[PDB]
Amino acid sequence: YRHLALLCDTMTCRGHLMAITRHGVNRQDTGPLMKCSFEETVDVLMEAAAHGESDPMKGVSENIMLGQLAPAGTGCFDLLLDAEKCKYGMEIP
Amino acid sequence: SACPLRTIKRVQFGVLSPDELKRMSVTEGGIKYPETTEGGRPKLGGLMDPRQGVIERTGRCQTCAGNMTECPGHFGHIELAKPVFHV
Amino acid sequence: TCPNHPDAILVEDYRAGDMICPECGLVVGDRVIDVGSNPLLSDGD
Amino acid sequence: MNAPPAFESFLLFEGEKKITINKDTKVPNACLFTINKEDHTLGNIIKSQLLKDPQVLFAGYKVPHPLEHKIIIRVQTTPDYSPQEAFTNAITDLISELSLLEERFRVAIKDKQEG
Amino acid sequence: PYANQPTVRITELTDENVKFIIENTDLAVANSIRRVFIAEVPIIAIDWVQIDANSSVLHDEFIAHRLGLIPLTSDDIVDKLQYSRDCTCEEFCPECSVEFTLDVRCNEDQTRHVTSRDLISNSPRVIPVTSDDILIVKLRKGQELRLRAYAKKGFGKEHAKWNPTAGVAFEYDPDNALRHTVYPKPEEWPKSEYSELDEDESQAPYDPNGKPERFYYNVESCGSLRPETIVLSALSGLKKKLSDLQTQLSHEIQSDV
Amino acid sequence: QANQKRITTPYMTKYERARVLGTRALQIAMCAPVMVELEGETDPLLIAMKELKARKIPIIIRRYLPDGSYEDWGVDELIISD
Amino acid sequence: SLKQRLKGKEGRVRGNLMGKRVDFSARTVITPDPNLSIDQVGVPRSIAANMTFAEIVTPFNIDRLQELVRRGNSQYPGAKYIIRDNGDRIDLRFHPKPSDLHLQTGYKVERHMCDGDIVIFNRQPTLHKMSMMGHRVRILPWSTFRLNLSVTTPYNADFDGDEMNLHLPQSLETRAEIQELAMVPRMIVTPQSNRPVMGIVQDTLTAVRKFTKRDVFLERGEVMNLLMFLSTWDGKVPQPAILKPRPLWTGKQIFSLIIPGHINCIRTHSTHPDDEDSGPYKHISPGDTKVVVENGELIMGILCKKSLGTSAGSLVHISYLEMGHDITRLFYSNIQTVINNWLLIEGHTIGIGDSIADSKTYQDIQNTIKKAKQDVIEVIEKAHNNELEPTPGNTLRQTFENQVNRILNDARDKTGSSAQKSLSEYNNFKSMVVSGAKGSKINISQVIAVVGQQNVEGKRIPFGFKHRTLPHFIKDDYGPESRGFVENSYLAGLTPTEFFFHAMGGREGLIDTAVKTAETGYIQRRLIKSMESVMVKYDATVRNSINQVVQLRYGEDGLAGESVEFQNLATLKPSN
Amino acid sequence: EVAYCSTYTHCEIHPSMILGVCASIIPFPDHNQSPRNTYQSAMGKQAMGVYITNFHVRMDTLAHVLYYPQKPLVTTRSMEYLRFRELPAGINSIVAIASYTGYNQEDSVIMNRSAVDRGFFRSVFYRSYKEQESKKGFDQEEVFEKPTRETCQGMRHAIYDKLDDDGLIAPGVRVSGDDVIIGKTVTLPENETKRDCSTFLRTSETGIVDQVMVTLNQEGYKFCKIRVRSVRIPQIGDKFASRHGQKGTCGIQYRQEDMPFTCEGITPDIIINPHAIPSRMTIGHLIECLQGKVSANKGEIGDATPFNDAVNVQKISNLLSDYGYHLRGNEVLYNGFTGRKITSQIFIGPTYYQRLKHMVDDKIHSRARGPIQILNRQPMEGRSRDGGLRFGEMERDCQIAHGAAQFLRERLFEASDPYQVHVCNLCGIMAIANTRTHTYECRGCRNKTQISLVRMPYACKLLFQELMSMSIAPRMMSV
Amino acid sequence: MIYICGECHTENEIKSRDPIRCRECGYRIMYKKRTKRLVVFDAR
Amino acid sequence: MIIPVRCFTCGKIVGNKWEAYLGLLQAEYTEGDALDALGLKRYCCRRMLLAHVDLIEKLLNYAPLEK
Amino acid sequence: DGLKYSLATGNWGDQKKAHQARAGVSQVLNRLTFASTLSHLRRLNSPIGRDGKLAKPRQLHNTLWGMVCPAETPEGHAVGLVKNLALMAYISVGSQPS
Amino acid sequence: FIGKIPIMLRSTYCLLNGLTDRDLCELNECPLDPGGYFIINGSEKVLIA
Amino acid sequence: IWGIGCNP
RNA sequence: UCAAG
Ligand SMILES: CO[C@@H]1[C@H](O)[C@H](n2cnc3c(=O)nc(N)[nH]c32)O[C@H]1COP(=O)(O)OP(=O)(O)OP(=O)(O)O
Ligand SMILES: [Mg+2]
Ligand SMILES: [Zn+2]
Ligand SMILES: [Zn+2]
Ligand SMILES: [Zn+2]
Ligand SMILES: [Zn+2]
Ligand SMILES: [Zn+2]
Ligand SMILES: [Zn+2]
Repeated sequence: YRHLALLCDTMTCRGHLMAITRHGVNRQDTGPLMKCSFEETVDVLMEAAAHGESDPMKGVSENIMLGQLAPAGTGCFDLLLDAEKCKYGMEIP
Repeated sequence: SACPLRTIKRVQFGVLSPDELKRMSVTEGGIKYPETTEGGRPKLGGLMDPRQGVIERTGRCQTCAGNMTECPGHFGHIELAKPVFHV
Repeated sequence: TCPNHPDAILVEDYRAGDMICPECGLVVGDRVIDVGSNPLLSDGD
Repeated sequence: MNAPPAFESFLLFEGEKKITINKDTKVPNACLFTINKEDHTLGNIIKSQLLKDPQVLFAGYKVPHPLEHKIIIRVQTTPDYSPQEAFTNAITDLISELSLLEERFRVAIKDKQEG
Repeated sequence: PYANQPTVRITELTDENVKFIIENTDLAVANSIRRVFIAEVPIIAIDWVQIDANSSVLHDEFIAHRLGLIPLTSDDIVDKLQYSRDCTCEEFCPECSVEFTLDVRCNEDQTRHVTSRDLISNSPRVIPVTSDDILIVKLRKGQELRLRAYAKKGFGKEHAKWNPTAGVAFEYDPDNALRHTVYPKPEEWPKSEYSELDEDESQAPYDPNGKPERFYYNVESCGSLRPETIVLSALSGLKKKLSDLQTQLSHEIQSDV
Repeated sequence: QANQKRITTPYMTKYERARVLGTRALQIAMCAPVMVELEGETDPLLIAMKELKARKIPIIIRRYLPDGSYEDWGVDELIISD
Repeated sequence: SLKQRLKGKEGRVRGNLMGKRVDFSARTVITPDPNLSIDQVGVPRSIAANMTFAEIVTPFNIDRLQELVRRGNSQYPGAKYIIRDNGDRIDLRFHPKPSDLHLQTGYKVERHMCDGDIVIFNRQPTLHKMSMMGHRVRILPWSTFRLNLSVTTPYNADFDGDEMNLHLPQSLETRAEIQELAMVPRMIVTPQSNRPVMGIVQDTLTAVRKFTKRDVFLERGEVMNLLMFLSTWDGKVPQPAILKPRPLWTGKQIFSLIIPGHINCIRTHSTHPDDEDSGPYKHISPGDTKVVVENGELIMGILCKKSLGTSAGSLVHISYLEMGHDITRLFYSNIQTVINNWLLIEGHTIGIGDSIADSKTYQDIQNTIKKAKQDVIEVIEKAHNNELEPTPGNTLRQTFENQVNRILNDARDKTGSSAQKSLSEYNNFKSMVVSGAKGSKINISQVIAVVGQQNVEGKRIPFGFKHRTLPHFIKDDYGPESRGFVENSYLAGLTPTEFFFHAMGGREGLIDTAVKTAETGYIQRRLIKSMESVMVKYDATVRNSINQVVQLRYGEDGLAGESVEFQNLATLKPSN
Repeated sequence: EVAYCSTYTHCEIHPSMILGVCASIIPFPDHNQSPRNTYQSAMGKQAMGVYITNFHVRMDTLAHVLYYPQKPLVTTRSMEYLRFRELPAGINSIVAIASYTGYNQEDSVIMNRSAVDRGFFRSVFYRSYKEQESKKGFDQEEVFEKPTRETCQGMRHAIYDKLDDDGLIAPGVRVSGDDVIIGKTVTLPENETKRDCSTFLRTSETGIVDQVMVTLNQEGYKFCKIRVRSVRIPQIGDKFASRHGQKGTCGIQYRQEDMPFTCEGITPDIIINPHAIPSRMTIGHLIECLQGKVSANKGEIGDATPFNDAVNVQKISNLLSDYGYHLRGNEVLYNGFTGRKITSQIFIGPTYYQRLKHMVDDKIHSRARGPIQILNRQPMEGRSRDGGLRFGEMERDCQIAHGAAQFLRERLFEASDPYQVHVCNLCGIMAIANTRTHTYECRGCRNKTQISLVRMPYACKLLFQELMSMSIAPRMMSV
Repeated sequence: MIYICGECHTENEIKSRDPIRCRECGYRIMYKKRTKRLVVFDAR
Repeated sequence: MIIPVRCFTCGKIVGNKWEAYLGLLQAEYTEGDALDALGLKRYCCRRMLLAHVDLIEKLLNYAPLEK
Repeated sequence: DGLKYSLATGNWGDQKKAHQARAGVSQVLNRLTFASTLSHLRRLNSPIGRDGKLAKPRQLHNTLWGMVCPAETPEGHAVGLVKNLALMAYISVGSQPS
Repeated sequence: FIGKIPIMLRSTYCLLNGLTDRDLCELNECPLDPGGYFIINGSEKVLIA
Repeated sequence: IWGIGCNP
């Protein structure tokens, strides 16, 4: 039921029935590059250029396109080195 | 190489200004020659400009020492005599 | 143009597409083959 | 193009041991014999003769992979008996059986001809 | 804890066939003997071919394959011959090989059948089982085949060209009494040639105490070896394999301790 | 954020375990000192697994909440998902 | 044009950015290998030699990498390149100076792929997440990828010319990601349907049904051999079920050693009588159905598709849920090995003797067909006299077709049931159907009794010629044979007209397959693009890229789909 | 009879004539499921056999000819007019429908290695390479000669020793992969000597040259065709199919000792899984095995016309019962490894099996740091060009579902097309950058200080530049 | 550099850059003769 | 194309029997009788001779490449 | 040149004009097996587009009894759109109606 | 002379028409070859109906 | 190929 | 354009 409910929630989240088509998906206010990957492509890019839209770069496809690490799993968090723990313990090599 | 490595956090889309196009293009005075070949191979102010990009996989473009890998290419500009609608 | 070998002939390679110094095996030029890529009738058109 | 040479099935490559004996930690008085470059031929005879021995509690042979050439024989014996002793005695018994069979087959051949 | 004492009766003995019954033996030993018949009896067969001229319709590797499959008389010389790997001389020498040479050209209008008789051996003992003939290739007028070949000792585990036997027939429990095979309808199945039952009864009554014994054999030869010699050499070779195992096992046992 | 008022799960997520083990293994391959005594372990990933079991990996995970704030959980603080 | 380049598929936006051709990838035909474990894949030596994984030189591994460098590209466990600290790459194939071969910490030796290297294995189309799973590498001496038979069901792959793609991770970080997220044992249970993806299949399923029957008794040596292939054996031989007169183990007794740990499960065999549960002998099942496993020991029951297959509550599902993924991997592999080595003793076959039935059964099938044809004739005569009364909401033509189809379908099913009654215990069609390995009762019925009615576009065979199906039939013939009913079985052989009608039905099936592939592909792509960025944030809210809250908790209860199981509330139904 | 029609105006000559050329070779077609007949019609076009008797004269690309074709033991009457007996494609094989070791599972097949050694399903693959000496160029002449590394400025390090003086390798010389079949040289205009123009063998061909021909083509230039012969012993990847739609690869090859054997000593050449038959309902395969056993014993080729009504399974079974075998064709088999009788009796009989053109050697490909495309600077495509396999969009969606962000990044950026660009901080547009000069400047701002290095796929750089050429400005700003 | 002729099967030696025509028949389809170096064939 | 030496299944030499089989067929023996006379007993061996197609005669019809 | 071009390329028309050209005619003969050669020679090609997935032109029709083989059709994206003549089928050459 | 028409093999206007099988062998053409194809630019092309 | 309610 | 899933 989770997978059905998620599709139903995405389609009806905005308050208007969002068809899973170029029209419904592209009309939602996502990033221009993410819209570009789905169907319309160049027309979406032209409109975004005309209106001065900015891509937040929070999407998975947008980060995949630019070669950056995606915000998906294993990319959600940023690891930091712990100096105090590095000092502790037996540093054999 | 000295420039710090950065990751794009925002992509801004806008129509290119004609003045910005004039300033940015390495070609000066526009592409005056339809022919791509002068002096045998290279035609300055032509379609195949040495400054615009690396040619023949061994040459270096005039603007930077690309060696067919480092150079990303450089844009040129054509000054249309009368304006034309963008499709 | 192997830096350690003045005037060294670099052998071409087809497997990776690079010119390699035959006496030391150094790869000069990483991927510099790529693909590597009628003039009789009329002229430039 | 990746086909192994035919002689690889029975020829030990240099540095390969025909028999390696490794004890089994799980159970007492158990040893695991690995025979290289051998097939079901030798393994089945050895396992059968081992099973005939009253002091051999367990005896089985396994080809880990048909594409590779190796036999693994597990022998477990009662205390006061050693798995290695059981393996040696099994081989002696098989050799004796085969020799007796050769003698009797030669006698049968000689009797069938001109008799 | 000791080996059973087997017996043998030879029911038929011909030039190409030996039928014998081994009794008081385990099934594993009998099956291993059957297996050694097929894969571990050494025979001499052609393994090296250098073709000088081949105008025949069949290509060179075709001719090489057909030549390799041709059986060669290896009755007594195979024991004397050494494996090419064992011989110290580089490549092939008379001690480690036998040289066959073939030269045939068709100048007659009639088609010339290149047969095994045209193969000529330097060693008299090894001959292509000729003393019809196996057809290597047919030649039109103006077509010539000249080649030189060397024959090596080997056994069928390497290649089927070194398989001594044509068909080894192995059967035990002719009337199903140990119920090793469970017939869904016992009556439909044809009775074995060795079956001792009357026509009315399809299967012998089940004997729980019985174990497989009295194995029946029928060994047929390709002519490379005498059918008796195949069985004797198989027994001897299996004995040699076991003795080599025993030597290596003794080495490992002493080294570990 | 402050060390107090941590709302994220105490258990280490599967993706965090994957990235922590891979990163620590890459560091070990680059001759970083190893906190855990190795019992003849040469493969860097296996040594990283041993360190993770001993909870001696010197990495602190920074978890970004959707509001923009971050909570820094040390690898030791997080309960291993295993 | 620029727009033409970017817009279309295989353009820069999609054909060169969203997906692209990649290095360190290999492809070849896949063939079976029961001996390999679930996670292992068999890689040819040439593919392994071309593909190289760079290893950083550490003080720990300097000797091993030095030996690999010395071997070079020619010897298989060798190194193709040496990458220095400066970034200089020394190709070892062309002669390197002996000075260059020396290694120091920080160098990266590109060793050939070796046994135990984690790779990603893919088969297009990649419909679901289980279609890319991480496999350990085992090098074997032939030119085909070899994977275990259980792993075929996730990939939807059979070995009839199929091919798969091998991608080798090139870094320790991505190798660890694959190892801890995408390995085959980790993805035994799918979150889609909270069921195990992989199950025992084909020979192993058919043979596990036979092995687990009450009849199967194993002697001492056979038990030795079977235990030899059990990887997790404790080394202790179980006490035989029948000590005297002769020590004889049972198939269930040996399978109990395969079952991991202490797993408790109750399932029912496919042939379980419905009345058995209510009546006596409910626990002492007369037919040896009602699989029960207590303390990881098979007390009773015949294993089948329901117990060891890909269904909720299966023994494999309970193993994954209870014991863990590693022990479950061992469980799959051990079932396959032990049962496949017993199948050498028992054996399986399919012959004509299975298709043929008793003479009485053939006569019964013929009589059923005779009376069905007579009933269709009576319905036709009623329609001609206009005595037939239209069914509400249907025209007289529609109701005539309904009644005729009902009569023909009832005859078809009755003949099929008679054929299925005829089957003996030894019948192998029944073995495979009962075990669930392959086939169905419908296939047996069509093989033995009646192929059935051939329907095209949901109706009987249409009047392609003017008012008649084929030129051989008379105009306005609505009888059973004319419109497509195939009375003969496959064994008996179809008459020529039935052959053509059967060809028409099979063509409809083929066309449906071809159409469904494309339409489903488009639907799947659109769904993925619409929902790609939705994920569970650390608030545990489910948000998209814009950070709009799709759901406040995932699934409304914040739980993952794989861990959940079917359960009964037990407070709902009962009366007050 | 009971009156159905009394006004027949025409009669069919024979109902089996409704089938076409490829479906006519199917024995007992009426006993198979219809999709299986359709599949066999396609598989029969791909089988190997002597395609034409003049194949030695012909120089064709991709010609396969089987060593020992055999005519079917169970044949249709309409096959005679198709000339299938004259030019057969396939070998009658003793086939056992059994589960032996699990290597025949799914659709795979266990084959006898000893039979393979004796010539079973052995074939030859001929590949012809054509080259034309073109003098049409104004100053370019593609002369046939043996290139010399010293003389020719352009050359390759592959083996050139094979070439004779004419630049064409002589027949009878073994050619391994990446060897020069034909050596050709284009004279180079000295704008101010030689760009190598030899032709190289397809990788892993590993054949011996059969024929080398030198002629003049239609244009009158010198034309050379070279035919390379490669014998193809069946392997554990090759695809074999019967005439009843059952296709499958070779799971493993067991020697004659290992294969199960009847009491007569007959070991199956091919073992197919019993699981293939029931779902596919190809009973024609079973009836063909029964009729083949009867035909081999009797000595007459069996008749398998589709619609006969004189040939029934029961009649074939009685005929087989006369020859001393079980009437249904089952035979008691013995396990090759242990010698014990297999409890179930295995169905063994001769069945016409074909060898399809799809072989593993032609289909195996591996890529690791190979050549890259010019336009995208991405790996090439195709086995011939050492192309990498495509990581499609469906694959990237699977990897997203996994949560393997870094493997996805490696596969989609680092493995395919890594690249670096320099981007002005003030304006997102890329800036000119001279690494050797160490001077980095941005046009349009007259700003040198504010430039940042950005790592992006080369395809993304190309996308942004193509957007710029359309007057769209994709200003990538790090801030 | 000896070319066998298709039409009349007579070997004719042809130098480099010489027309490919067989003397005594005029046919333009020549075949290169089998190489002198010998190849070892395993009978396998 | 030519009669195979060594029948595939068992290995009995059958390459010497093709011309004898053809001659026996000319002598009006039935194919089964000819196979029995030649000594071929197992159906594997009889398959070889019965199903063989001798294409090498058709190939020999063509004139030789070199005379 | 017109006849040779239309045969070689497979486009039915003129060199300059490809708008009305019909591709798919004049394919290279398959010589894998004699059966493949024969079936390639006796082949029918329905002009309906492969891209369209409408199933009516693909289904086997009752009128194809004895004229077109029921079983032999390519499986894939051209099911039912490529057909092979039956054995006895003979296409009419044509005659004058006078 | 107005041009050249490609000739389908073994048709009435082909050289192979009405030739005995021995004569076909003498021309190195197979007697069993069906014909019905054009040899255009050295490759056999078949006109699909 | 079975019936109207089954498969073709 | 033709095959392979
Ligand atoms: C089982 O499903 C598979 C997959 O879905 C994949 N596949 C195959 N062709 C296509 C295609 O055109 N387009 C897409 N997207 N996928 C495709 O192939 C399907 C089956 O096809 P089949 O039905 O022929 O498999 P047999 O039942 O025939 O197997 P035998 O007995 O021969 O081994
Ligand atoms: Mg498949
Ligand atoms: Zn530049
Ligand atoms: Zn150097
Ligand atoms: Zn010697
Ligand atoms: Zn700027
Ligand atoms: Zn001449
Ligand atoms: Zn035989």
